[PDB]
Amino acid sequence: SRKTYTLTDYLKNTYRLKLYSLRWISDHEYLYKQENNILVFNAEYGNSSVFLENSTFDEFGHSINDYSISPDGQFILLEYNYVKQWRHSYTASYDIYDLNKRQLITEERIPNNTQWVTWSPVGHKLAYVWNNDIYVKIEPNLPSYRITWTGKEDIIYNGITDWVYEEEVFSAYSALWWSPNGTFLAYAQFNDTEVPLIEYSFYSDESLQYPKTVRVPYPKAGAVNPTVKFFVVNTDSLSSVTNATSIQITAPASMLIGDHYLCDVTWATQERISLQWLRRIQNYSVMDICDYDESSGRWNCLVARQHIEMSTTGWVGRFRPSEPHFTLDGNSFYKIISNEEGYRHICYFQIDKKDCTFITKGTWEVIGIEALTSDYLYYISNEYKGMPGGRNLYKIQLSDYTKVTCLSCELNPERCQYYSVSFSKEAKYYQLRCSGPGLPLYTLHSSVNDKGLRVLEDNSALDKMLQNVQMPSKKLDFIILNETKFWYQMILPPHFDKSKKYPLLLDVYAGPCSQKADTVFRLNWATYLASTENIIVASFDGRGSGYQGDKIMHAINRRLGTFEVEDQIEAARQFSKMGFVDNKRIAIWGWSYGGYVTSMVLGSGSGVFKCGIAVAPVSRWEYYDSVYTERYMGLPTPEDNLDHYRNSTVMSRAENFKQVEYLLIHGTADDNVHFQQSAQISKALVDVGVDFQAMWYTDEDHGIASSTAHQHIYTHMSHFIKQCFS
Amino acid sequence: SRKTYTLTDYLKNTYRLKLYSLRWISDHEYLYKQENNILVFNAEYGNSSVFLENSTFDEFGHSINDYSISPDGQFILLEYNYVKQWRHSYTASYDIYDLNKRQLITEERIPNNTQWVTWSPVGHKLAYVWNNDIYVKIEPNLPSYRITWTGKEDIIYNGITDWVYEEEVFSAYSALWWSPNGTFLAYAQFNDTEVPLIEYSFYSDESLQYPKTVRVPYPKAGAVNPTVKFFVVNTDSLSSVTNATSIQITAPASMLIGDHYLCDVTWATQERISLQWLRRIQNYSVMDICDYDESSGRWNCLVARQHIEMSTTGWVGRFRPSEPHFTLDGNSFYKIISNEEGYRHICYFQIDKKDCTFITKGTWEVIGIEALTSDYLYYISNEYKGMPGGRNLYKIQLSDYTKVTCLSCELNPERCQYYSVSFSKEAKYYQLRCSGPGLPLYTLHSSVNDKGLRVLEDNSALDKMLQNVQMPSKKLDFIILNETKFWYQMILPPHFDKSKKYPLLLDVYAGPCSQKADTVFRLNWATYLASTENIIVASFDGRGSGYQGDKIMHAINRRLGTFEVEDQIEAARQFSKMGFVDNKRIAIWGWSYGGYVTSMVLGSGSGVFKCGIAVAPVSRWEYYDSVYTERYMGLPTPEDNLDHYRNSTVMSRAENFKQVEYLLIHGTADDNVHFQQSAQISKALVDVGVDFQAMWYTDEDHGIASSTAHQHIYTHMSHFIKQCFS
Ligand SMILES: N[C@H]1CC(C(=O)N2CCn3c(nnc3C(F)(F)F)C2)=CC[C@@H]1c1cc(F)c(F)cc1F
Repeated sequence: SRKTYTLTDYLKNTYRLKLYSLRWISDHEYLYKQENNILVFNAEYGNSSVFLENSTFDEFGHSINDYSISPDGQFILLEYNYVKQWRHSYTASYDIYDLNKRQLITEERIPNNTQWVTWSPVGHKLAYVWNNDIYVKIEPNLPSYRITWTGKEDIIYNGITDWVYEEEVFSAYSALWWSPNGTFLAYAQFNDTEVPLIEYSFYSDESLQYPKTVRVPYPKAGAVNPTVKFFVVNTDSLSSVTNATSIQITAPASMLIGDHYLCDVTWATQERISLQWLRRIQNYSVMDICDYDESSGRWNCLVARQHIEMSTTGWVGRFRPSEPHFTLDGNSFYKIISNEEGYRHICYFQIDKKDCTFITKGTWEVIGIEALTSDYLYYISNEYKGMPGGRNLYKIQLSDYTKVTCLSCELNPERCQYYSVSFSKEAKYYQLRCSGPGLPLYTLHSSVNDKGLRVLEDNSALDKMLQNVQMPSKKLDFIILNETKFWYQMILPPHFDKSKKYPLLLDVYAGPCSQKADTVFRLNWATYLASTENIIVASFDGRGSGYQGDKIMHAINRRLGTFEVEDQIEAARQFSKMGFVDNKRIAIWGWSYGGYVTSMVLGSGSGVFKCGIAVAPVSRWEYYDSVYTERYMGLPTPEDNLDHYRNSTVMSRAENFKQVEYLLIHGTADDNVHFQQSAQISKALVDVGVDFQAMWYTDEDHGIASSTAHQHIYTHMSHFIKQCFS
Repeated sequence: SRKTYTLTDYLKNTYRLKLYSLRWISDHEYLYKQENNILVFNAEYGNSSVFLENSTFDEFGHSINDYSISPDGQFILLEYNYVKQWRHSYTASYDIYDLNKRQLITEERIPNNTQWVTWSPVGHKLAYVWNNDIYVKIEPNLPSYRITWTGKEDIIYNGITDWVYEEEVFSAYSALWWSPNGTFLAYAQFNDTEVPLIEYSFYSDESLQYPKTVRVPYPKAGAVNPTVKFFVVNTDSLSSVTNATSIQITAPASMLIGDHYLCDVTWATQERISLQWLRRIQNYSVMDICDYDESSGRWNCLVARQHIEMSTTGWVGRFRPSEPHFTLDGNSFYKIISNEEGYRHICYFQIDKKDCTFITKGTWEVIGIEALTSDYLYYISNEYKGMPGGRNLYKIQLSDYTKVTCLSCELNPERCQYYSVSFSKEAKYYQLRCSGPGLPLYTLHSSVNDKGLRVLEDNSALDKMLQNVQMPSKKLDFIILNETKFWYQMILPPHFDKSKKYPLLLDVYAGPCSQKADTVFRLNWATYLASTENIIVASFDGRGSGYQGDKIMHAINRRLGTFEVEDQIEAARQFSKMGFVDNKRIAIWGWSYGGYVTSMVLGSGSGVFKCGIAVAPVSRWEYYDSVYTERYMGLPTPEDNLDHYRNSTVMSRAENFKQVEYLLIHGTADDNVHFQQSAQISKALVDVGVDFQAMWYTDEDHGIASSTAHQHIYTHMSHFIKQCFS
């Protein structure tokens, strides 16, 4: 009876998940924006007042993109004229509304085209970056102070990241860090002077007569990297009869010997800052811990508080060296590091001792450290049930490591096997956010005894709409390959039957530290293919996968495009023998790294796959950026790893494409995986006489995410898959 | 039973057309460039001797791309290291070989990366262009004199054209004209200082890490044009210690009041040179006739000797004003101009006499003047049988316009209705090149009494091969659209049967002066479509068509993308009324101007067409170059023709594409019709929710002519057309 989950449902978002996005302002209260207005909720009893009315900015005269209330509660920052840049960066215009005098501030305002804005963490100081320089407002209405004067477009970046650091190291545009009480402002400076430029056409609106050339400083594998410097400025000190002084913190020597990155900054106290540096050979990271010296106004990083973190089987950290969490007095800290067995667990450090003590252990991993009190450390792990694709909140007693309590495992085990958390200021309360296998569910809790205070959002409205429709189901399980287990998921059509022979789509990513087999509830394209088209959508986590230990994660070290593509092939082979797959109708698709894998798979001449789709794929590693590629690949020199760089290209496997149907898709303004990469694929297929299907997206980037390009691409891909199977 | 003409046959060139390319070297002899060696032939008796053996340069140590013999017979120029630039331009290395001494010359060689090289018309003087400057060698082994010192890559060009003059005015890279006895060298200089640059990516070999951005000075419609200068130098008066003096010929008055072009130079005598200038509004041209003055050493162009050639209905010339052919004494000349009836005919001028006397007339046109003796003018025209798509050689007695003899009409009216010609130096002999409707035939004739000396090539080998294969036929005919007759041709499958119903593919160009209905014999993609797939391939010469008078050709003046697109629709409509077309299977395809028209038709909302293919289309006129675009459109200003520039875009019709299957193909390295143009089409189609097929060809240009790309594009188009008609 009734109906399915359609393409148009997915593209028109007819079945929306409800969220409960909150913002902790104190230990006791939080804000809760809506489609209208901003409320302040008391966490204990759940009573609310209106923080400010939805109508307040009717005659503002600009579409407001986001809000930001000063930790003070005294000012609201209004973001508008939002213009997207890279994955994290953008520029916008800013106004400040003064909640005491209920008037907009009109004097000395933050200039348009501003790159980043941040409140100090306690009162209402402001720091913004505009034209690659740093400015500080001590009051919102007063003239700002110039911290920095050397900023130059595409050359010098103060307090913001360049392209590569944005994407690959900080996962943010922001490169500044206030001290806890706002006294100091730490910031990084990047220098792109020597970095070569990727150049591509941007066509813009029809009315643009000549295409423009976008040029961005982008170091491909083995090219010249940006260099970096670090500074701390005192924001109380700033008079303005002269340059307020940035004090550089350099080094350390083991890093200054050659090429290096700044990979983490984390304040420890009002007067102690930590920095992690990482070698270009992403093998070796050093953490420095630096104290403010009242007797000179300098910062001293006592070697002795230096901590060295390294790996002999791979790279350091999941994507980068993990961040420390400091005990209040700042004399000790906790960070997730790799076990002796290769499993990631929490290690406890004294700042001036080199040996840490592991406080958790076992054949599972700590995903993240979430909060720290005097008595407890709260963390997320995939321990429960030994399933690497589930997430739960635990606490551990600082007094005694033997005593660990799961806080989410038991709350609703059939609906909720994947959690994230959001603690109030001193961790007096926390909000749990369950994201599957059932419908997302949000709850409030008080830490004193972990009492569930109330349900915030249960998605009941969505629940009701979904049973007028034949939804698919999700199977999360594993298989065993030469000893080890490897998990997979499958999105099964309604009314599944293990006797019938369904067509199967292998949905792939398979990047280092990837996980495609999890318990998250998703409403996506795969949901349509299963629900309406009766295709099984499968994903497999094989060698190179994450959150299961380095033995599995580091198996592709120096060797991208080997085991992880293999295991995807083997996975399919294993999938068809399961008896409900039509081994004549097996397809495969990937975006990004997944695009690459798909391409490498469809090019292996295994005969297992009939067709496939690669969307913005990498095609050879030398085309991709230094930080990501070299992490896993080393340098493309004959001395280091050049031979494997040359053996792991898509185009070298052009001939085997004669045996499959292939669709190749790429946005023309892709700053990330440049259109170059697909341009070289097509050329090699052409040069060898292989027919294939193609589609460019003009002025689209790696996301292919504008409203119309998103619709068009999934439409086009659906047609291709249906045709390949029907 | 027995084979058809297949796609492989077309792609692998199984059925080859033999040619007979000869190169005259006197009034009496030609060279016959074999794959082996070069023979010299006596045109009277047909006997030959070896000119040089295949193994003469066996150990030159380089592949030889082309040869060129001094009018002397004493020196061969050898072209090697050929590197293509645009449609005509290239660089090469040159060596000179002494024919008498049978020796290479090793001293003072022409440099590598030479842009253009030309012998003088009588002796063995050389003029070459290297790094944008002109040099002259009186003798192959003597140092060059540098004529010019201003050359600058992309800015000043002496003796060679820039992008737009190469493609749109001169149809060559060469911009230098020796006087008849080699005494004077005349040349143009182009300045592109202010010409905006088109930029695009060139990907190159896999091994190139970062794409290069190719940039070329290219004026789009309404942009700053190159400015031009003309100079004459006496090549008998150069001193090797003193700079050569160039004498400028400026103006004229009617041109200098605005932007203008130089569109023709033709020497009249040893001391009289003719120049035609064209205003940027290509309505108005002026011929200057300039005399050397011995006393002053200058050139004087007498207003009184200048001839105006203008148009009230359109532009001047078919593409450009025609070239004059001067009488012996240089005091009169013949050139083709438009009638009072708007028909192109040969007019006889006296140099100081403003009015000319037409020497031909009627409802047909002279295509070109081929040779002028003191006695006769030999021209090609389409008079015979009133067929605009046919070509014959005529001679007209200069003392009596009554006596016009067709030299080709009657030779073989069954096989040969399309002729071109190659005269020996004083027109003592001529080769006739018949190109259809039967197989190409090449014959030699003597002018004295128009005797048919002998058959040179009759393609009998091809003939024997084609009887074992089901070949399509060809109909050439006309329909009537209110009063006027309009010609079409159809490529008809073998065993064509008017009672059956075939799918139709409209093959379109339909540019200003285009001719797609003719009698030429061709073995192409259409041959396969008809022969193997049973598809009728039709082409129609509608409004804007050439060779039928201005009433038809000027119908689209200032109005591109109207009548020519409408008539293409009318044509398909009329082919269905004929009874043998399935009107559920009508398609349209075109390259270049044909791409624009195809695209404009598909987006017309007429519903006649199920599908179509656009290869490298223009999409809006502001994107195309000034010289071609403005000739037909005027300037894109409110004061001139902006509204229609804006009304005739492909992207404003995107909505109407919901009704068609569309295929969009473009080379990424297209210098001519920029990828931009298709980039904007697909963007508009995505914005409106229309699914369609696309294909880019990396590093391919407007020709998409490299061996592998050619095979790939036609394979891809074939599948698409097969899918549409299945
Ligand atoms: N440029 C890379 C950035 C990146 C990263 O550093 N991430 C994100 C994913 N990520 C991170 N931390 N934690 C988590 C998550 F939890 F999601 F696993 C940081 C991951 C993969 C990105 C990538 C790789 C690739 F091969 C492409 F072709 C394209 C592309 F965007």
